[PDB]
Amino acid sequence: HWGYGKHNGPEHWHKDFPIAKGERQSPVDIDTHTAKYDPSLKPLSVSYDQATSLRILNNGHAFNVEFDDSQDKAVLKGGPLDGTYRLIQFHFHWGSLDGQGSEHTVDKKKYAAELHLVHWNTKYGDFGKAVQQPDGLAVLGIFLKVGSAKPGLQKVVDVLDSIKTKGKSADFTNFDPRGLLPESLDYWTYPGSLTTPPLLECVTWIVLKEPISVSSEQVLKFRKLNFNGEGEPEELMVDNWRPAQPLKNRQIKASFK
Ligand SMILES: COc1ccc(N(C(=O)CCl)[C@H](C(=O)NCCc2ccc(S(N)(=O)=O)cc2)c2cccs2)cc1Cl
Ligand SMILES: [Zn+2]
Repeated sequence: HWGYGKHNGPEHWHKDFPIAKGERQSPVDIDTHTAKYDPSLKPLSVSYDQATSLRILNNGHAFNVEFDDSQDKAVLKGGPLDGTYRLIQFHFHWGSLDGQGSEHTVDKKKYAAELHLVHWNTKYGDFGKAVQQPDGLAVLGIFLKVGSAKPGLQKVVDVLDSIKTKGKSADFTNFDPRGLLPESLDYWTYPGSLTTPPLLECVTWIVLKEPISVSSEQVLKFRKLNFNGEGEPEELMVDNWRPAQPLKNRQIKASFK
């Protein structure tokens, strides 16, 4: 099955998922001198005060922090979006070394990691229906650079020992995702895809300009996770990122001058 190795990594995915070579694939390079300020973009609304986290799961690719999405409790609205998008999960992509790990790049710069807060359009009723629509998902992407610790990340770091291997989960209640955001909500936006199989072209991407800082100790703990199951040979969960895909007939819009 698919992964990030030499034998099952991003250059192989097109054989099982031919949309890998499609017209609106993600991630992409954000060329800051080509992206155009769009004064018609509305302010982004991130409403996470009633977020109900549930669980954290090692899925063999990354780890997901899952939320209750049965009501409008943590939602993303405004910006380029029409309607209301419910938070279902967040996860990260990261590298083996601090000079790689992000999926999006900025003027070809790679960040140490990238956080994806995944939301689905409530007009489609559930997540499985939303991924079949061109406007089904909105993913908020936040870059991570290594520097000072991110206090709001530490509860995540401290449970990773308990979900080391594929298929392990742990209770993860009362986690506040607001602690993962930078100060500014300035962003770039473009139409794209899931960055993993099944690579469906269902995402409005919203990528924040301001990175968050995390500590060397925090990212080191990400890199101690395993892709393998318990009782299988250890393979460190590192370099779980897809590289930049062709932009094709797409415009990246900036929310800021
Ligand atoms: C609250 O209820 C839940 C929350 C999550 C789940 N899911 C899980 O896999 C369990 Cl963690 C999945 C899930 O989160 N799949 C992710 C597919 C995806 C790939 C890539 C990207 S990227 N890199 O941002 O482009 C985003 C999204 C699913 C959601 C619905 C059915 S299966 C399940 C429940 Cl019912
Ligand atoms: Zn992702």
